[PDB]
Formats: sequence, structure tokens, C-alpha cells
Amino acid sequence: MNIFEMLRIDEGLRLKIYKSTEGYYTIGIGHLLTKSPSLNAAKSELDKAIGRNTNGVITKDEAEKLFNQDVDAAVRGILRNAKLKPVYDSLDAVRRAALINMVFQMGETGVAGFTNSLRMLQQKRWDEAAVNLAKSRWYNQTPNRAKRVITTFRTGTWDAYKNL
Ligand SMILES: [Cl-]
Ligand SMILES: [Cl-]
Repeated sequence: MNIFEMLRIDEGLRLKIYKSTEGYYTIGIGHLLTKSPSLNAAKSELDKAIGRNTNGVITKDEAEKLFNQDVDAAVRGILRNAKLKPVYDSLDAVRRAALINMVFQMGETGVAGFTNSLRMLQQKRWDEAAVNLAKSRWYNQTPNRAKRVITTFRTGTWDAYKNL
């Protein structure tokens, strides 16, 4: 298992614009287009991202290209973040994949706000961190996905994703 397969399981794959769990226009493998309520605004963002007149439909290769760019940006956002970087550098490979997932879902800024959980992760207090992470809107809004990521941080294995 790897970050790619992991997030592809968490986000799924859709070739037409759709509304995410937060009601924002998205496409492909969780690629957010815009927070605006306007479909046109989303189709515009989409064409600009793809470099062609899409008409709200992309191919599989194009989704995958957006995905590669997004994973990359997530890693780089972590590395450039003074609050995230140290955490990331202290973890093992599996847990690093769990931090990337959160950053991809919620943005570098949202993740840097889990101050207490970040400290526990850094301290390698797995069970405590797992409990702290669960006390969040994140966990209450998307509990199944949050559980998979939390389990990952807790056990350092891919068990929550084996089966999927
Ligand atoms: Cl883009
Ligand atoms: Cl969920």
C-alpha cells in the first residue's frame, strides 16, 4: 500500500464535477475546484487546471495527473511548514502517509491547527494522539475516513486499508 493507493481509496475517482462532502465542486480524485457556489466558476477553474475546454468532464489520465500534482503539493506544503515539518520528519513511513492524507483533505493550515495531537505524535504517544485526534469536527463529519487515518497513526500499519 502507498499514499497513492491510500488516498485513492479515501477519495474515490469521479470524472464529472461533483459536490464533495462539504458541498464544494470537485473532480477526479478529490481535486477541489472551488468553494464557490457557482458551477460556472467551477467549470472555469476546471478548464484552467486541465488546459482545455472540458465541459465538466475529464479523462482518467487527466484525473491522475491532477492527483500526482496534488500529492506532490501536499508533501511540499508539509515540508515548508514550520509546524508540520518536524512532525513529519519524526515519523516512520506509514505514519507519514497518514499526515499527508490529512493535509490533502484539509490543507496545511487546518492540519497545523491540531497542535496538541501534533505534539503527541511527535512524542510517539500513539494512543493518546488517537484519542485527541477524534475530538474534532473532522472526525465527527467524516468518521469512517477519520477512523482509518487515526488507526494508521495508532498502529503504524496499513491494516485499516487492507480489504478496501
Ligand atoms: Cl491545478
Ligand atoms: Cl467518512
